[PDB]
Amino acid sequence: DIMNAMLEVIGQLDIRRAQVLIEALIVEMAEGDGINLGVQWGSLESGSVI
Amino acid sequence: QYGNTGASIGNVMIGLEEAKDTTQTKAVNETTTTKGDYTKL
Repeated sequence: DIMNAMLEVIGQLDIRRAQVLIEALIVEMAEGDGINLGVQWGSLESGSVI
Repeated sequence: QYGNTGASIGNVMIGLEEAKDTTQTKAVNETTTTKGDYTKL
């Protein structure tokens, strides 16, 4: 009897395993900008600067 | 003179004097001329 029980357990734990295909998708979009403008001044004879 | 400001008049005037061209004379009649550094200014 115990044999016929454990064969019915083994029968149901022996099943095939499905297999998943995991496909990640990573999207990284960067963008940048900048505008740096300015006027400087100087006189080195008598040192005076902007 | 003030410390609030970016730079103080002392270091600026000292720097301007160090930047001037210095001359060193030895008479008897040698006279040499030399340009000063800007590193303090």
